[PDB]
Amino acid sequence: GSELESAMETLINVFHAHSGKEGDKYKLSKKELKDLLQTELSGFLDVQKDADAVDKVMKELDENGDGEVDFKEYVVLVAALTVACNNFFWETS
Amino acid sequence: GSELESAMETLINVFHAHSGKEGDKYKLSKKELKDLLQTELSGFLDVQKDADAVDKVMKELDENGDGEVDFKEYVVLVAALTVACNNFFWETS
Amino acid sequence: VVACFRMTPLYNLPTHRACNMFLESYKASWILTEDHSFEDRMIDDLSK
Ligand SMILES: [Ca+2]
Ligand SMILES: [Ca+2]
Ligand SMILES: [Ca+2]
Ligand SMILES: [Ca+2]
Repeated sequence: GSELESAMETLINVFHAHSGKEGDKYKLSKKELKDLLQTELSGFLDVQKDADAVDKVMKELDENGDGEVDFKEYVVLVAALTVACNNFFWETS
Repeated sequence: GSELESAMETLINVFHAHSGKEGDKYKLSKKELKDLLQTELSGFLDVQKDADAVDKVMKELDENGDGEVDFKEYVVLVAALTVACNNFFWETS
Repeated sequence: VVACFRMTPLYNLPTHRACNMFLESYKASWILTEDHSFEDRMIDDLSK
């Protein structure tokens, strides 16, 4: 019915809440994104070791060259991470 | 957080549901895709109401031209649009 | 995985920009490496 809408609105709540507390209320700055990911995923992320890796991934993820991660870009990347997790599921054997 | 993880999990659940609904292995035929769409997003989305849109979306989703959709394509584009809707809502409407 | 999601592909690049860099690369490797020794011939011919 509206379960994908539920998932999408949960996504919105989470990343907006993680943006606001740390920086500009809406978009995803570098520090916002770093703490956000820390909040988001544990036991799977390899970016935890270095925040400079977060910085450079932010630099790429900001092909627009503004230093702030757009919502569309972030959602497409986390969709690629869904891709990676499904690949993980298949790799399991 | 783990809630966002569960959001990806919900995406995967809904995908595999209609990938096997018509038995299309793990990939959405035109019919599976249509039924999927009007199931997950009742309202803002239209497939039955807009069959020409369904056909154009068949071509656009299937840039490869296979006519079937795997996880990467729709996750990217559908996530982008469905999240950007509310971003526009906040911005202006 | 995010290290490669960028993927910065060459095949998507516009033709003119790709050609402009191809000329640079070709000049840098092939033409520059190519070795021609004409000094001896030129000096002998001029001296004669
Ligand atoms: Ca922000
Ligand atoms: Ca950006
Ligand atoms: Ca299928
Ligand atoms: Ca396709």
